[PDB]
Parts: sequence; C-alpha cells; structure tokens
Amino acid sequence: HVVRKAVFPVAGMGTRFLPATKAMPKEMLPVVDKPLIQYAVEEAVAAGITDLIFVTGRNKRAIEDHFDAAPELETDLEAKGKHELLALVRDILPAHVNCLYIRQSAPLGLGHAVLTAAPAVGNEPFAVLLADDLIDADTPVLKQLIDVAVARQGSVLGVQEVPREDTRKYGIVASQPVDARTERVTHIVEKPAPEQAPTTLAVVGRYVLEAAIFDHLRATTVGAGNEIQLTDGIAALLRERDVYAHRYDGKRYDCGSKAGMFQATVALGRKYHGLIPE
Amino acid sequence: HVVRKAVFPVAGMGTRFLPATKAMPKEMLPVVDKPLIQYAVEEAVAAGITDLIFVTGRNKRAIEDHFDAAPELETDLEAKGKHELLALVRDILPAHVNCLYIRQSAPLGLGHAVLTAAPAVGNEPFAVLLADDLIDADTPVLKQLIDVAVARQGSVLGVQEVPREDTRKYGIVASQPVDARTERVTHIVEKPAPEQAPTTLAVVGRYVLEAAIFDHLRATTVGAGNEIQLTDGIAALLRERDVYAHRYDGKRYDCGSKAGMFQATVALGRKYHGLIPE
Ligand SMILES: O=c1ccn([C@@H]2O[C@H](COP(=O)(O)OP(=O)(O)O[C@H]3O[C@H](CO)[C@@H](O)[C@H](O)[C@H]3O)[C@@H](O)[C@H]2O)c(=O)[nH]1
Ligand SMILES: O=c1ccn([C@@H]2O[C@H](COP(=O)(O)OP(=O)(O)O[C@H]3O[C@H](CO)[C@@H](O)[C@H](O)[C@H]3O)[C@@H](O)[C@H]2O)c(=O)[nH]1
Ligand SMILES: [Mg+2]
Ligand SMILES: [Mg+2]
Repeated sequence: HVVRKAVFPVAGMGTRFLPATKAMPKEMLPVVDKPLIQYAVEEAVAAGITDLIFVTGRNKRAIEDHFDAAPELETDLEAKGKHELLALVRDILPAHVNCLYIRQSAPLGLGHAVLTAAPAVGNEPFAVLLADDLIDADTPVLKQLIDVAVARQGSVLGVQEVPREDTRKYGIVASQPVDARTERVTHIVEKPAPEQAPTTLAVVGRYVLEAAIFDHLRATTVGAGNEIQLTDGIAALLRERDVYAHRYDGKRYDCGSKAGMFQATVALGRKYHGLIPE
Repeated sequence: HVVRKAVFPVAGMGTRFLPATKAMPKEMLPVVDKPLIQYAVEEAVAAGITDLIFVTGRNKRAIEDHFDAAPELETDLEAKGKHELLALVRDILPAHVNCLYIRQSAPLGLGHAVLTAAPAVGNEPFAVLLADDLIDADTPVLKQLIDVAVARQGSVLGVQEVPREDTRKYGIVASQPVDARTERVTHIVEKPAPEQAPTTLAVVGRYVLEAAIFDHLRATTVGAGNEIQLTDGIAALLRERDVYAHRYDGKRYDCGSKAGMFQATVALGRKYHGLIPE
C-alpha cells in the first residue's frame, strides 16, 4: 500500500473571489507571498508525493506557468547576485517531482474532477488535496493521512468538528471511533442542512483514496447543488470498502471564502513574516 | 491641455513577493478581492482617462486576461442567473474605455518602461500610475493632479511627506511653494540616503507628464540600483520645463512591500469589507 501520486482539483469557477479570479483560479490566490496551491503542493511533496496531477479549467496556464520552470527568470536572477531568491524559485518544485495537466470538460462537480484524473493515476491509491483548505501543521497533514491508510488498508479523509450551522458547507461523516483520532465512516452526506446533518464532523479537503473510487464515480449522479459530488462517490465506495476519518493534527483555514483568507493572511503573516496589524 | 491617456507599468520583477509573482506581476496581487492594478485603473477612469496603456513583461498573460473580455465566463454566468457579478465582470473595463498592450524588452527600469509607451502616447500629456501605491481618497488622486497640471500648464507629481528613514525608498523632491498644497520642483533624486536626502517630501506613484519627458528618457542612463529611473528623466526635464508636486489628499499604502500590502489588507478589509483580525 503505497501513495506517490496526488490530485489537485483547480478547475472550479471561483466566483466568490471576482474580480480577483478573472484571470486565475482561486487556488492561485496568494497568502502573503505564496499561492494557496503551492502550500498544498509543499505538503504533498513533504508527504512523499512524486507525481502531481492538476485538473484545470479556466486560466489553465496560470497553474502551469507557476510550476513549470522559467529560465528567463532563473538566468536573470542568477545574474544580479540574487542567489537567495533563485533557490527560492527552485524550492518551488524539487527536481524529482513530475507535474502533469489534465483538462476537465466542464465544472460538473468535485467528483467529476477526480474522475478526470483516472487515466493518470491508473490503478493505485492516490491523494486529493483541495488547496482552498490551507492547513498549517507541524507534520504534513497528508503524511498523517497516508500513515492511516497503510495501517488500516483503506481510504482516509481528513476531518474536523465544525459548527452545526455550517454543515451546508461540508460533507458530513457519520462514524464510529477506532482510536482517539480515527473513526470508520459508515455514512457521508454532502452539505446537509444543519437540522439533518447526522454529526458535526466534516470533511476537509485532504483525501487518500483507493483506486476503487473511480468506478463509483462513473456511476455517480448529481447531488448537492446539482453537482457530481466526490462525497457521493465515497458513499458508494463505502458499501464495498473501508473508509476512515482522521482528526489530523493541524490548523485549517477556509480560504475558499474571503473571511478565512483574511484570517489566513493575518495569522500566517505574523507566524512566518512578523506582520502585526497596525 | 487634456489628459485622456494613462500608462500602467506592470513589467517589473516583483521579487519582494516571490514566489507568488513567478507567473504574474505584483500588480495582479489582490487586496481582498480586487487586484492592485484594478484599483488604479478604476481611479484613472474616474479621473477621465479613456485610453489605457499597459506596459507588460514576462508575465503579460495575467494582465491581458484580466482586462480583456472572457465570454467563456460571461456565458456561464449568463447561465446561472448571476446578473450582479456579470455586470461587475464587464465593468472591469467600462464601455467607453479602450486598452492596448505594449511590451518591455527587459526589466530595465521604470523610466525605460515609460519610454516604451512613447509610440502609444505619441505627442500629448499623459498619466502614469504605479499600482503598488494603493490610495484611498474622497476624490480620485490622479484627478487632483490633472487639475493642477491643467491650471499651471506643467507636469505634476503626487507627493506626501514621509519619515526621513524612508527616503531610500522614494524619489525625493527639492521644491519651492506656489500655493498651500503645490510646489514648484527644482530637483528630484531617486532613493537618497537619509543623511543625503535634500528633503523628506517623496513621490507617490501618480504622475501627469508632458511628452517632452520622452527625449529626456532616451538620454537617461542607469542610476539607482542599476536601473533607468523615471526620476532621473524628470530631474532633466525640470531644467527645461515646469514640474510641480502636489500634496494629494488621501491615504496611501505602499503595497510594493509585504508590510504595506498587509496593512492595506488589514485597513481596507476592515473599512470596506468588515474584516477584523481574530
Ligand atoms: O467542477 C468542479 C468543482 C470543483 N472543483 C474544485 O474542487 C474543489 C472543491 O470545490 P469547492 O466549491 O471549494 O467545494 P466545497 O463546497 O468547498 O466542498 C468540498 O470541499 C469541502 C472541504 O473544503 C468538503 O467538506 C466537501 O465535502 C467537498 O465537496 C476546489 O479546489 C475547486 O476548484 C473543480 O475542479 N471542478
Ligand atoms: O523594469 C521595470 C521596473 C518596474 N516596472 C514597474 O514600475 C513600477 C515601479 O517599480 P518599483 O520597483 O515598485 O519602484 P519603487 O522603488 O517603488 O520606486 C518608484 O515608486 C516610488 C513610489 O512608489 C517613487 O517614490 C519612486 O521614485 C519610484 O521610482 C512598478 O509598478 C513596476 O511594475 C516596470 O514596468 N518595469
Ligand atoms: Mg472549498
Ligand atoms: Mg514600488
């Protein structure tokens, strides 16, 4: 049981961030000085991922141009003695890592986005990271989730308790503990109304999934908001396989919203840059 | 004496904001939900500019794709009934306004960037806006300078007093009053050491300029930081023609650094979005 490939769905419409997202996806929006996606990609590489798979929509070259080499810059910086910046540019992506780009025909849902990656993953377990869920942790959260998958030979979702008023935002897991941080998922519902949400334990955008999910996604139909939900492909996988929920150790920011991106800017400005509101 | 053309230099390397500025200019970095450049362009249109001139570099794609139409997006929105955003998307470039793109061969300086615009400006006075100086004013700051340029038939710089420790950041003007807010300029030096700065009156990135500057720029050689400076071209133009400095009324944030962009996010998030540090 080995995970070396990760999928980054970056093909949503990002309408919550117009006009900022007219020419770039929301996952290219920066927190201080780094795009959301590079945070997630850094986590995945730290977790052992070697093969990055990006599912693009509008402004696809924005992502491609960020992670592909730019020797016009690399040459220019190496000229001006700007050594620190230059290796900072290489630190964006280490040499061994590969990037490959697939196009989503339409933004038909998170689940349809992942199914799009099936030819690239092939038949092996794989990660999924939603970069709008920015997580700051001492140990990479994806490394946390993979360890669980190997031990228990099953899928793993990252999860945290949320307010019951916010369940229209998340897939909500009903589960039974196996250890202090891990539970086995027996039901999962996408964006339940607060009154019917089974629990308050919600899925964050960090997944480790067995290849079996793809067939369950080819059979998946539109659910919440008339979208093909990854959650509903996990719900079909549940009947057949083991799915776990792990309360990872780390701090998540809802950068899919203007308010949580503000808090990410404030918190991480202070932590990694020394920036304090005047 | 009419100013209808404005030049937007967006072709620097933006190294202070790497890695976010690998595939986009710093002027496409957002404050909450609007890129730095769109603030400045909105100001210019309010000030009467009809012709937008963008001087691009390597990362032209982000600037072009932001202000050029995206009927792929316009059509999806027209689908989802989102009337309000659709019009916010068309307003990015209002109906009366046109834009054109000319490219800087290499990031050789701000003055070289402006000289690149000479063919589009032709022979008439024109505005220049540096988008990393984001300004919040009850009356568009460039409109303040245009009125002064018209009145006194001359070039006009926006200026505000700064601490003498920050003189190394800006062009510094030596001048003599003409009225309470306006002075006649007698020298300007780029990034003087504080011990050598003649004054503490600094140039903000808003200019109204006569076409005579262009030949002064063809004759300008590298100065501060091995760059062709617009300031050194203005220092030559001073001797030949009238150059004015106006203490605009408004609140400037130097978003050209991580610190001033953070304080703009904090300040402007609170005022205009209700965003308050947790
Ligand atoms: O057609 C689509 C839809 C989405 N995305 C991407 O998929 C991710 C998720 O999209 P978003 O609209 O942010 O989904 P949410 O409403 O945030 O919901 C998802 O993510 C939550 C965690 O943030 C989970 O709780 C939910 O179960 C899950 O559906 C983002 O990276 C999008 O860019 C695509 O690429 N294509
Ligand atoms: O080769 C280049 C270099 C810069 N730029 C653009 O020019 C502007 C200025 O570049 P920056 O490095 O930000 O210059 P500063 O050191 O901020 O200095 C300028 O801006 C200050 C106010 O912000 C003034 O006080 C200074 O005199 C003036 O030179 C930015 O919008 C860049 O995009 C280009 O288009 N091409
Ligand atoms: Mg989301
Ligand atoms: Mg600047």
